[PDB]
Amino acid sequence: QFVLSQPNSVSTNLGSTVKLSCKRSTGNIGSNYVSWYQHHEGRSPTTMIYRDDQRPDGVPDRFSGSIDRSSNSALLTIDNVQTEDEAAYFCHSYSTGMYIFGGGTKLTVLGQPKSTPTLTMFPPSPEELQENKATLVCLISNFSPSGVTVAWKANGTPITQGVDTSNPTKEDNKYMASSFLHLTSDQWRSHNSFTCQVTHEGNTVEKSLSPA
Amino acid sequence: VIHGCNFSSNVSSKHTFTDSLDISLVDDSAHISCNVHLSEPKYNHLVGLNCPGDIIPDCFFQVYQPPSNIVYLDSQINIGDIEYYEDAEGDDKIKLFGIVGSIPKTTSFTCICKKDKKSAYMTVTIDS
Amino acid sequence: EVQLVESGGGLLQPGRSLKLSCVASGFTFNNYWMSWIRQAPGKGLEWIASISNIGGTIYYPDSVKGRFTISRDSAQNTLYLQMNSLRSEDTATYYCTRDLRMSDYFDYWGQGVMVTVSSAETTAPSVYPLATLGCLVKGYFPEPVTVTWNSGALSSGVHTFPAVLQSGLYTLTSSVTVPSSTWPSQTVTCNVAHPASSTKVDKKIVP
Repeated sequence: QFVLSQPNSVSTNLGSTVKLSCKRSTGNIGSNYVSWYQHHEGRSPTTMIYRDDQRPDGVPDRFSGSIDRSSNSALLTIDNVQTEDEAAYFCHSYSTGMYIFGGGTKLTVLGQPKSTPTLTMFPPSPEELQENKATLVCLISNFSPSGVTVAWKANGTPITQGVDTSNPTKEDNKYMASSFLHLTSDQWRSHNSFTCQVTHEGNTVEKSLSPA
Repeated sequence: VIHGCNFSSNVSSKHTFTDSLDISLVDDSAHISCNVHLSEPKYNHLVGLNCPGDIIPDCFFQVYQPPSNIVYLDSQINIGDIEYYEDAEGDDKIKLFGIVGSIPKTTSFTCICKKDKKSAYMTVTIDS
Repeated sequence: EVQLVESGGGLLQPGRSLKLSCVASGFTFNNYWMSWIRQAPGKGLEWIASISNIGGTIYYPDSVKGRFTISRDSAQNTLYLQMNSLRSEDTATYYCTRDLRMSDYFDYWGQGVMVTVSSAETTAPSVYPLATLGCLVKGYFPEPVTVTWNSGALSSGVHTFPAVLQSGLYTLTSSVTVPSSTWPSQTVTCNVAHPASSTKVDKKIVP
């Protein structure tokens, strides 16, 4: 058995050439057929490349499949990328009894310029504190692309227990996301620092909240 | 003994075929042929196939005509007492059929065995 | 044309079994291999089961062997997937695929059936005020739940954020950006509607 590794996300501008790799763990990638599929958000996948390089009728000629034996990988080349190409791409290979898929690559077409997120913090409600429960809210908006990783820090230390974050969805013109932090009533007022960190495109935006 | 074709490379097996060709040693995209010919008045033979990978189609119940359409053996050979057997030795798949009696007309069919990109098909011909 | 219409899923408690069906049309049913593909939220595509033209060869990975069972019926031209003892990690979208064996790829894909496994209960939400003003909807099930400001007084300026599972229960927030001379000079109301429990909760935000 083998594992097909793929990058999580790649960003390319409109009208340029993009190449998506697909490296194999064990065994030569040329020995087994490689397939490429496009999966859009909220829709069924469609076959893009069926053999190593052959594409079926209905796929634009701008899509091409190739095999790079030097690095034991499979390349999906897209020339003159359009806005309709913003979707996930999956690499597949069969090997006698098992159909191994890839991790998946979220292709993001860069049409709108770069934007940095704007954070809105919300402390626990007074009715929730009367209920002896703490829920901190962190709203993130006005950011493109959707590549965003959030985190929470309590007095500078990264707190992992009780973190629930949704995914960026299309609102206004750029993506939009929310995050929530669970905390005990007494554990919230114990320490006077709670920061919501958002890492997007290298910018690590931070916003704090204090029970004072 | 089985009057069939063996494409597996496992040296230890409880089945013994009349013809064995290791498919793992041949070139990619190359095709191996393994013809079988039966020409006796009355048959009591067991004809089969040992494939180290996948079999196209589900063979010996449905067969491939000598791209082409898939037909069913019971109507091609035209006799309703054809018996079928199967076995699995790890990744190797053994599919067999036993035939008893005569046949009204000479017939032929084909079955493909594919492992990775290598593919090899065996043909069976029974003359009345 | 070729169509793979799949159905037979939904929400159910863990431990119960469920049989998905996929009726195939537009091609000779007993002449092509078929398979089931699973996609979990955030885990990608995962193959789970595969059956041959007439069941001569059956394939499962070492992760769901014995628990799942793929089946085929020619008289109905239907591909079945019996999932027994459903677990929480089985919640995903399932597709049925017609693949071509001689080329090692899935030619046609199905429609898509969502299967959700949870011990959760249909309970009413809890509304909290957040002081841009916010209304927090915590611990509710099932979807959908809507939050309108002042019973739909102003349309522009309201932004409702998607929900996220915290402890097997959805939770979201709805925010609005207000000028200086409006709040707290004007009384602000938040109407949260949940149709499953038929609950309408009205809250206010005052510091």
